[PDB]
Order: sequence, then structure tokens, then C-alpha cells
Amino acid sequence: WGNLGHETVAYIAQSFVASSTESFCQNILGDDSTSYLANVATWADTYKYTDAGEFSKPYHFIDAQDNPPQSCGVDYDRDCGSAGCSISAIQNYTNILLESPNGSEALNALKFVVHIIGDIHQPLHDENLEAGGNGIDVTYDGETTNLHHIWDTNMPEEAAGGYSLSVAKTYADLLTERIKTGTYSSKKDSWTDGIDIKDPVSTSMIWAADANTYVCSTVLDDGLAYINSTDLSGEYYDKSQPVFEELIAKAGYRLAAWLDLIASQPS
Ligand SMILES: Nc1ncnc2c1ncn2[C@@H]1O[C@H](COP(=O)(O)O)[C@@H](O)[C@H]1O
Ligand SMILES: *[C@@H]1O[C@H](CO)[C@@H](O)[C@H](O)[C@H]1NC(C)=O
Ligand SMILES: *[C@@H]1O[C@H](CO)[C@@H](O)[C@H](O)[C@H]1NC(C)=O
Ligand SMILES: [Ca+2]
Ligand SMILES: [Ca+2]
Ligand SMILES: [Ca+2]
Ligand code: NA
Ligand code: NA
Ligand SMILES: [Zn+2]
Ligand SMILES: [Zn+2]
Ligand SMILES: [Zn+2]
Repeated sequence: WGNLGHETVAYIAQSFVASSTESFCQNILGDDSTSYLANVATWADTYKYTDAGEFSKPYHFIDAQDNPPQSCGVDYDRDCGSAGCSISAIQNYTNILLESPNGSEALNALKFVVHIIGDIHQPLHDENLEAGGNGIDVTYDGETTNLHHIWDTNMPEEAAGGYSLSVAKTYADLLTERIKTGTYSSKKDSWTDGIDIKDPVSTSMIWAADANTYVCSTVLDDGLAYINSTDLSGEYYDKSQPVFEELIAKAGYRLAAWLDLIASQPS
């Protein structure tokens, strides 16, 4: 996701973490503001464009080598790669926070977890094709862009009504209510099925696999003829909105559950 997406996920997590988890995190981050997670949710995206952080570029995604929209699937051993991926990163950085939450590495580890759990839920971050669709040019609201970009940025920002931190906060509130009492409230207790602090690879693979199903059902199900030749701000946006909104919600809720486990469970 772009910035609004990451901040939204983070504000959602803030609304579900236990009070003791909130403490734990605030302490690591040196920030007790009401935006403590949201304030760090985009950091990894800066860092990957620096010399020092170049190594972390692969940690944003897992390039699933499947055949959408006919066949979707992710496989850790097949798809992670020699430089690492989102899944291996969640393993590493979770372990750092489990075993060395007061070491020098904890602060970045936590910032990475916050960001990467968000990225795992962007379906095109779990797809190899055309570099997660970056190489697929599209039209959106009369302008040329690419498919990855409209998922990261144009569509969620249109849905939210903007792109700043304050807009992220309002969008997070909308989606948080959907989890607590609204249209996601009867499904959300299944969203944490299979979660296991002692098997970060399995756990993050569940999430990556879940998001990847939407590559087939939603992102590319219209086919490339339609994707290449229509303005995707019409019916395509209408079809995609309930999916990206649910996935952002899942990311925030799963992030909260994960942080709660980090702040409380043994290795
Ligand atoms: N699923 C993805 N989501 C976002 N960026 C990606 C994805 N897959 C590859 N990329 C980026 O696209 C570029 C080329 O990808 P590759 O040919 O897999 O090395 C690299 O800079 C990758 O970081
Ligand atoms: C684990 O984290 C350290 C600290 O950022 C990093 O330098 C190392 O490359 C990481 N390894 C993996 C496999 O994520
Ligand atoms: C759609 O465009 C992509 C490149 O952006 C190309 O790979 C693909 O073959 C095109 N498909 C059709 C049916 O035009
Ligand atoms: Ca942006
Ligand atoms: Ca139910
Ligand atoms: Ca359950
Ligand atoms: Na790759
Ligand atoms: Na611990
Ligand atoms: Zn992102
Ligand atoms: Zn992206
Ligand atoms: Zn990212």
C-alpha cells in the first residue's frame, strides 16, 4: 500500500491491541501519542530507497509464481527467493521482538512488522506477474498509471476521500467499527484462525495465501483485455472497493493480534 493504506492499518491495530501491548509498543517506539503506530507505518517505504536500507526492498512482497486468474497460490520455498520476502522478514523481525525487545534492533523490527503485515494484505504484493502488476499500464479517472499503483494508492485514497494522516484516522475508524459491530463482525473471529506466534512463517503464509486468492477473484478476474482497455475508476473500482477495504481491516486486526502475542508469549 501507499501511505494512507499503511497508516489506516496501523490505526486499526491501535484500536484492537491490549493496553499492555500498547505500553510495550510505545516503550519501544518512544512515542505515547495517539498516532504511535501510524507515525511509523510508512518508515520501511523510505528506508528501502536508501543505501543503508536497500537490502529490505524484497521484504515488502512475496512474488507468488502462479497463473492468475485461472490458478492462484503462494509457496514459501518456491516463491520467497534468495534475498528474502515479506514472509521471511516477519519471521526475523518477530523473533527479534520476542527474544530481544530491548536490543538495538527492536525499534526497526517493530516498524517493519507494522508495515509488512499491511503489505501482505495488498493482493498484488503476493503476486509475481509483471512485478506485482507494476508493469501493467492502466487508465484511471482519465489518466495513465499502472495496476499496482491503483491498488496501492488511487483506489484506497478515492474511497477514503484523501490521503493525509487525518484522513487515514477517519478511514481507520470506519473500518474499525465494521470489525467491532458491523459488516465484518461475524467474520473477524475467523481472521485470527491459525495464528501462531511460534510459527511466523506459517502464520504469515496464511495471510499471504488469503490475500493472493483475491488476485484471481478480483484483481485480474476481468482479464487483461478489460484491464488494459477500460478506465478502472468505474465498475472495476466498485468491484475492488469491498475487497481492499476488507483486506485493510484484516491487516489491522491481524497486526493487533500479532502484537498482542509478541508482548505476551514465550519462544
Ligand atoms: N509483488 C511485488 N510488489 C511490489 N513490487 C514488486 C513485486 N514483485 C517485484 N517487485 C519489484 O519490481 C522490481 C522488479 O521485480 P523482479 O523482476 O522480481 O526483480 C523490483 O524492484 C521489485 O522490488
Ligand atoms: C534480520 O534482521 C537484521 C536486522 O535488520 C538484518 O540485517 C538481516 O538481514 C535480517 N535477515 C532477514 C533474513 O530478514
Ligand atoms: C495487457 O497489457 C499487458 C502489458 O501491460 C500485456 O502483458 C498483456 O498481454 C496485455 N493483454 C491484452 C489481452 O492486451
Ligand atoms: Ca502516495
Ligand atoms: Ca461467523
Ligand atoms: Ca477463531
Ligand atoms: Na523477484
Ligand atoms: Na518476549
Ligand atoms: Zn505498502
Ligand atoms: Zn506496493
Ligand atoms: Zn511496503
